[PDB]
Amino acid sequence: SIIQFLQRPVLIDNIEIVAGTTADNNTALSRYVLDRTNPQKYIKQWTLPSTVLKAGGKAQKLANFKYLRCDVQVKIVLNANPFIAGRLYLAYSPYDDKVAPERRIIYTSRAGVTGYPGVELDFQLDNSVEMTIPYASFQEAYDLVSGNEDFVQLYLFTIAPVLGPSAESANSKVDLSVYMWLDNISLVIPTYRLNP
Amino acid sequence: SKPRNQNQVMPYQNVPGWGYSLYKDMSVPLAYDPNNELGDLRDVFPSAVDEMAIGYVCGNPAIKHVLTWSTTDVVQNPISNGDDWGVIPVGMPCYSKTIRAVTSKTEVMDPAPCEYVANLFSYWRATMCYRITVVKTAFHTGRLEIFFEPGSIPTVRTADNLGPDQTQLNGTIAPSDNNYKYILDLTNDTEVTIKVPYVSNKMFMKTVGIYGAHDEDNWNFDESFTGFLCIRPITKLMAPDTVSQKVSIVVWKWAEDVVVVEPKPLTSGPTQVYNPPAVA
Amino acid sequence: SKPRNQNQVMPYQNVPGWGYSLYKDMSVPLAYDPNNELGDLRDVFPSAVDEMAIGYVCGNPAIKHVLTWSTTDVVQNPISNGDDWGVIPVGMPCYSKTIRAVTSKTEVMDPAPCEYVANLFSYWRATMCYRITVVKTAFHTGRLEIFFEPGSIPTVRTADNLGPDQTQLNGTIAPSDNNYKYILDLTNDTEVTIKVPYVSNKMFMKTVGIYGAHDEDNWNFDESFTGFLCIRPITKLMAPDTVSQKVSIVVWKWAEDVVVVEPKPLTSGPTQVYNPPAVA
Amino acid sequence: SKPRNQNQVMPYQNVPGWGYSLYKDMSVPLAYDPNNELGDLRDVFP
Amino acid sequence: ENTISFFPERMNNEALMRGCGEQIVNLRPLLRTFRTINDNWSLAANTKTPITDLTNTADAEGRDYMSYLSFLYRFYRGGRRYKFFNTTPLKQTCYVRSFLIPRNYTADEINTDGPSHITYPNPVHEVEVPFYSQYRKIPIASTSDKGYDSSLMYYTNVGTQQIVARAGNDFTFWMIGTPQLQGITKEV
Amino acid sequence: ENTISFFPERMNNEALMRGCGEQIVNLRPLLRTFRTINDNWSLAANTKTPITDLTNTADAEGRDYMSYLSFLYRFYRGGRRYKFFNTTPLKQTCYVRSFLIPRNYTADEINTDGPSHITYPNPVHEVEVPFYSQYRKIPIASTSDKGYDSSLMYYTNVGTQQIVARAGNDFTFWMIGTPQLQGITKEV
Repeated sequence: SIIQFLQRPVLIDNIEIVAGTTADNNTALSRYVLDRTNPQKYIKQWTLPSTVLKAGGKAQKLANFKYLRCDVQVKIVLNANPFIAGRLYLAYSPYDDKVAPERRIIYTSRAGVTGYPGVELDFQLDNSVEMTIPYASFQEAYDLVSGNEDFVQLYLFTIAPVLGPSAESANSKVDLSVYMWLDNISLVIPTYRLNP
Repeated sequence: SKPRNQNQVMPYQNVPGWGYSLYKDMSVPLAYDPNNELGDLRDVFPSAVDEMAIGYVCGNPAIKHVLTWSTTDVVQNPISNGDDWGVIPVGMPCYSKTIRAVTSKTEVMDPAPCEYVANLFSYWRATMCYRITVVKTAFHTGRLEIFFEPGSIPTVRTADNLGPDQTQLNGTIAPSDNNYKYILDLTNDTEVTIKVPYVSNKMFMKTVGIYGAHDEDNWNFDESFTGFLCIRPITKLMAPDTVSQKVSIVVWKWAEDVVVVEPKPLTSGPTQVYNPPAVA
Repeated sequence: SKPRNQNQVMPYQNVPGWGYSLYKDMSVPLAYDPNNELGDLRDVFPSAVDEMAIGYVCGNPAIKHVLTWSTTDVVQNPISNGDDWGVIPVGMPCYSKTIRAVTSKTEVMDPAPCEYVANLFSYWRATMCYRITVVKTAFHTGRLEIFFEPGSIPTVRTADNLGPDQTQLNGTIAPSDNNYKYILDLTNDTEVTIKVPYVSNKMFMKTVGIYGAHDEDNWNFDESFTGFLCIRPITKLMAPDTVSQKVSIVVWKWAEDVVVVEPKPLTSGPTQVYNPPAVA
Repeated sequence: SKPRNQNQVMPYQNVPGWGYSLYKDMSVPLAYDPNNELGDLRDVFP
Repeated sequence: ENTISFFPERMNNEALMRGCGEQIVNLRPLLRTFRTINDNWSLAANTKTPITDLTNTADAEGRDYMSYLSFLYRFYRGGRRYKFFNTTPLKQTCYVRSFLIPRNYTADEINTDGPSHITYPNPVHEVEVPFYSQYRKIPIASTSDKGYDSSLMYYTNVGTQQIVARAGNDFTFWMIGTPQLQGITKEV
Repeated sequence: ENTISFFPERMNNEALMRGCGEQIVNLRPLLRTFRTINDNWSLAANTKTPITDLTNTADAEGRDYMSYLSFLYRFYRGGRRYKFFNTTPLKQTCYVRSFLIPRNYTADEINTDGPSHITYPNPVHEVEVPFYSQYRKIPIASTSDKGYDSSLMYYTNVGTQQIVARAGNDFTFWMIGTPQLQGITKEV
């Protein structure tokens, strides 16, 4: 019916932080993690590749297909204030939700964490960061009608607290701009069955 | 015809499993074919190599710890980190262990790959490519000294762990004037890759690092590293209240020109992970 | 002369029968000659090959079942076959088992060669060349849709067997409009060879099919097939009382580009034939 | 294929450690490599 | 004819390489391969038995290839290959011997002298019975024979227990359909 | 970037020659190498066990390479290689047998007939389990599987004790960081 399809970049989330913001988005990367009840308190998590296909608006004129193979692209941009100080790191853990807990990206040290692949993010300097997560699936291709097998989780993490003046102003803040898309795609199979 | 065996008597030994510790020559399959060769990993692992060529993994960066620097940090004193190591030793093996005690006092570690690897082996030799980088604003400013000193370390001791001694690191005892050093002037650079080769009176170095090693078993730890570095503020941090009155620094670690000796470690108890229990 | 054996000590292991599971290296004969080679089968089996080149046998046709089509068969509903599979799964392994129960409830099967073969092995991969043909007069007429859908199946369950679900196969739920399909217009053709390749998110597929598999052990059966086809009347059968008010269809089955993985099946009880006893 | 062993019956003796008094032909290592050759004594014994 | 396709000859061998180095296409090898026929067969002491007494029964069960497939053909030729593993707990001295015997002739109506093999629990017997016959081949389960072809007679010194396996040497089968198969026994 | 040095690629290999002929640079060999997994495992008598019941546990301990490193990767392929040394003091006759079994399927829901190996305390079992699987590779500790790939089932005649070792055949692991490690147990 048609030759070629959508690689359109789309947004996911936008987060904000301010100095003295004691929360899960802070307490940056506890050195050690002894108990499973004080895991590495992360900031943000994206179960991929589902959330993309779901919230990205590509479903309708992408659905009615079953098998897929693809390499996800992603990039983060920022227009935050300078007076903040700190750094972040983004990474991905395949099947972190199901493997033995001790092999999860959480329940490990910050050293092990950063050992994972990815790229870093200076609050002030790393204006536009990019990243490309390949087809980490052990499965040949990804199912859509089910969309159940997010073969990876994507975790953001904080390196150092959001550092800045003693008491911050309103524009004394950070903000984020996520964009997720795809490259290296190949779709084949028609099917009436539909992801709900 | 049935001729006769002029052949020699062929001696032997019943020895089974000869050379299982070794890496190269049989076993029993449970399949169809004895030529069961698979392939060469196409579109399975998209990388050069991740397991062999350990320079890849041992050369894989990792973060050991962060250290906070305040304008009130004394000059030419080690940037303090409590009773645990800015007083940085140099070497792969693990040194910063901690305790989960519940009276139980079981020690645990946060070893990076470059360390985790060696705790397999007995002895080691390699270059350590550290890489230090600061988190700051532009207004944050100052000078910093990194100076490397081989040999032992001025230490403090405990019945469960060790620590560094800041007193023996004042600018008066160890001036760090001629020693190998760098000065990072935050105002023009923020990241330094410090490539430290292997230098010792020993061709190789031990890999025990710290294990069962406290006030008593301290000398093994003294024997487990080639030297030690020190970070010290040379000029105070200059930071108007327009921004934070402090900054922080991060210590990436990896290695190059790496080599190991033997796969038997130097501990008294085999390798075992601290598998987090439900609760303390 | 009796010189001395400077020869090496030649190690070994007492291991007997090494590699009997394998296919390739001795035994003890009970005849005259150790060169007892026979020949190459001249005027014994008049064929290309019947045992090796299983594409021959696995590619050997066979009939699974017949299905009756009446003028009163609803359009775009699966041509019913009671509670058992026109709701046709695709895959080699056996799925349509039945029971001889006498309280005994022992299950049996009607596997064709293309199936019978695989119940040997663990995993499989192959193309299924089905071939459907109708029995009719010329006056019998109508249209028929065949549509293939990978994946799971809408099923009904029992403590002894499973079945298909017709409700989820109405034209409204599964329109079969874009999916891979054929339409057979009886008026111009009567036999269709449907070559369905192997397509999965798994390089290979399991061979358990149905065994010890009922309402409970259903997921193995769901895992044992790549997909499922469906036959549905798209236009009603048109048949004057000059002839029968119904027709029937037959489903030949064979395979091509076939392959298997391992000779251990996926059951809990070894292979065994239902050798007909005297009486029920 | 599994042909048959027309090979000879190869005799032997259980004799272990044959020729330990002698100076030349095996043992069991406890290391990684069976090619564990070291070198030729440079700047070790002048 | 009329033939269609929804779209291989290499992806098979390729996913085989990366998944399974065994590119099995011929079964004949899978006849040279062994497979257990019985778990702990027993045997009378200091006596002998025509192996048919066991074979014929397991043949009907299809527990192995050379019977499972037998239920799929009609004719064959070539030399079978049998194996006995000893597991009997207690003995003083243990000869185990093997002779030839026309297929379905009885122990009494046959000689005990001829080409034989013997061994000593070495706990194993590893014989290959050849193809000696009188027509050209053999119907796989012809109930009617006065011992057309050859087979094995077995002797042991003591009340014995054995594991047993069987295969073909050139052993080879004529094409046929296939019978119904038995599954579980879910008695209530 | 900015990089400095206080001043190698040969002194390494040189002091290696004069000190250690083993120029180890690749780990893959160190996966083909064995290492003890358990000191005197026990086993029920005249019965069988899916080796996972043991494997999975020692896997969590990282006592050996193929688990220690497993805690460092995500994916692998290739055929494992297991070894059993007998140390059980008392038996009459001792068969020890080994079959195949999908990875995490249970002894009851699986056949006992297929490619197998057997031996007789020869006190050792020295098998190599190949790589048969269904996706392309295997997540090292995917808790979710209906027996995607293959593994070993073990049978013994008597209440048995064994030393056990394991390695890889081509066995090979995807890169990851590393978890925290456990040291001494200095309870008071």
